[PDB]
Amino acid sequence: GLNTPHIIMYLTLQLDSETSKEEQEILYHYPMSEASQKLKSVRGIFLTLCDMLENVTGTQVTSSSLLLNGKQIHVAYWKESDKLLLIGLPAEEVPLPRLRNMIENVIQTLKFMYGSLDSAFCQIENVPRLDHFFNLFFQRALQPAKAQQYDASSAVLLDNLPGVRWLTLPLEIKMELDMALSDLEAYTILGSSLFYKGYLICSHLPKDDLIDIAVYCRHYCLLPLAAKQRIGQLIIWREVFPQHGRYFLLVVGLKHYMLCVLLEAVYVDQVKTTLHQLDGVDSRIDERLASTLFHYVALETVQGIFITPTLEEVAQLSGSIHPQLIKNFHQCCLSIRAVFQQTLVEEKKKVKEHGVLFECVMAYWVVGRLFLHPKPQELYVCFHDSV
Amino acid sequence: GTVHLLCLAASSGVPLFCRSSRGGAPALPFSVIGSLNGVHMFGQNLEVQLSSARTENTTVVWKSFHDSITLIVLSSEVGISELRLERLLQMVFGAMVLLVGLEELTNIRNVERLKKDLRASYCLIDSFLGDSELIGDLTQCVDCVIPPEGSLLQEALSGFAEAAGTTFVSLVVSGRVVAATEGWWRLGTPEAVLLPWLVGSLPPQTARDYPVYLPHGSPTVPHRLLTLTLLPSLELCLLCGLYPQLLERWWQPLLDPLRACLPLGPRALPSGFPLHTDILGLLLLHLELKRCLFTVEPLGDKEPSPEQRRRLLRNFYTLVTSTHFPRACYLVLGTEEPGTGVRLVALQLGLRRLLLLLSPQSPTHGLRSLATHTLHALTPLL
Repeated sequence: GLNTPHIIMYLTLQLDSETSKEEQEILYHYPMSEASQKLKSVRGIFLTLCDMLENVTGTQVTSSSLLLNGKQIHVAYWKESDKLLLIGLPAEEVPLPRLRNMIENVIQTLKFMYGSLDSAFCQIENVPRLDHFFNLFFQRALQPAKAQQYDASSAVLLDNLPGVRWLTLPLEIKMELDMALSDLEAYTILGSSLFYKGYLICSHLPKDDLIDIAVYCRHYCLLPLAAKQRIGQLIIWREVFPQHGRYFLLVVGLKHYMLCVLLEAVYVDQVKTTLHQLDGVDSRIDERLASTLFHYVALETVQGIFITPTLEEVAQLSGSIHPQLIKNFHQCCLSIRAVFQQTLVEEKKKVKEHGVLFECVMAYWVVGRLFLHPKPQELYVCFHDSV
Repeated sequence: GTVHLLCLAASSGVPLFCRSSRGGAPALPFSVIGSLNGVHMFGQNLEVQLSSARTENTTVVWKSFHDSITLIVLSSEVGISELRLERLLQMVFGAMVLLVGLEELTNIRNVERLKKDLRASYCLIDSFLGDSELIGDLTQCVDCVIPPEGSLLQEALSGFAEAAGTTFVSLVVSGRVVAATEGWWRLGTPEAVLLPWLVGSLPPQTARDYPVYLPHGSPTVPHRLLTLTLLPSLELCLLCGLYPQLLERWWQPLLDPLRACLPLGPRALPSGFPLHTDILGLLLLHLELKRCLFTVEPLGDKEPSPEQRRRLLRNFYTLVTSTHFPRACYLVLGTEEPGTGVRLVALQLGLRRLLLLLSPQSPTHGLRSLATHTLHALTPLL
């Protein structure tokens, strides 16, 4: 990752100043290192290509593929208003559909943070914050590291999905959680979403807002997984703009709970009291988490959640080549998502039972199924050829 | 479905031609082509290639060949893939080499004469751009048709080759080769696809003598190619480094088998071949033998348009080249309403990759077993 080139850049499109210095063009540029000086120099072709293809083609540039020094580099564009935002990473680690999903998430998160991304980048005070966020994001994209690898192995697709890791809730615990959340609601609370061990254990938030908050947490290290060390006292109280006056994101992480609230224009004390009485629910959920479809990535896009076997399950399901089986699943799911993504573009403008088979000795037969007429959903399955 | 191809003088920075196939084969500002030339050159100086700059509606691919020629494509095709464009540029450069050669293409730059030499290439280029009936332009494999179980055809081809004193003699139909000399088979893959394609693209004449420069055989030695039209849509290719009568010496007693394989051009399958009723498309690929058997019409009931079936198979191949390169695939597609669409299957086994289009009612459970049975049936054929 350190050696591979990677750039985030914010040149000013349609610049009309004869001072062609890099500062005049570039408004923000996080790396500013050896791995990015090349792209900083070659920004001219990016600008010229973007404007020319905007001219000839009714649509703007979404992706340019440059074979730089013998290695492939995908750069994703974004033209909004006299401004252009470019993200370039090597292909051999992040494929192009993953890069497009990643730029979509990045733009969404920036708009979430500082509203108009133009004001996000023009300001100088927030530059250290943007640099830290982009450092973490680039590290996530290029360095999967830093049972500890299953989450990293699957994050190729889990970050791609427009959903959130959801846990099959027992009904009694479900109503207990709903009662607790209602008590918490009883500024202005616009909903909430409680997570356990990184699993979305309850969600009263609207789907778009919940997705925005979850991806904001994912871009950081807030959301844990694999039952990490109990979150001590991390409380975040920030301003946000979830495409809807002044809005605040609150989030308290105590023990394994990762509770979040959205507020509209002292609440930490009441939410702490609310989660304090939730001292028995974790016990009731521990053994539930503990307790031939070898792997399913069943999704619910309308709800914004998806269900996959827990890490304890895959540890129980660990077999001869299962550690390789899961990663093979998760890299093929990217291609399945790519074709389904083309189909989704076709659907939102106004294919369905894709599958492959592997033998790198058991017939994995990973298959992606799409549902559109009912509540739209995706189902990625494994099964031996016998079944 | 609009494609705008461009060839440019790389070092000179002057347009060479702008063959386009927008809305079909019948079909640009100087400033815009200068702009793409400028961005390509800026990439070249900065030692960074420009493989693709795909937009939402279009997709482009540059190719700097021998640092002397520059190739651009503007493909607004729905579901266009990078591999299809890369193959198209590679093979169109192969065509340009065939029509002119290494010289006058690299090194020496003809400012205005090269226009005159390239004037002849336009027919082959726009045949390439249009939705032809062959796949050699995509799969890089020569399009073949199984002969009607006759070795006498190969024996007579060898006899004709001996009589004409040439090791490159091949009987080609509708652009698909049905018989060839061993030298023709061993001949390099880009020109192997090109030569039958050029013959098919050429208008039918009694006999044609044309100069060709083999991209791998002889880019500098101007080989001569003779097309002998025994009957329309079938030709004899005689490729040598001048007035043979041997066509009636050898092919006259071979008239009956030749008439038997005459309709096999579009058929690309032996008459009465046992195949599963669900099969609506065969695209057998033998990469070891560098051949492809492409049957598009085993049934004209569902998806009656053969053009639609060919486009579907080509898109499936462009999607499976990324996956494949025991392993199999299936990409059931179409409208979300049940009983519509198609089922596309892929199998790879011993360099014998095969694509199967199936009926919309074809069951999805036994798709792999169906593919294995089809591959076993077609194994002796190719």
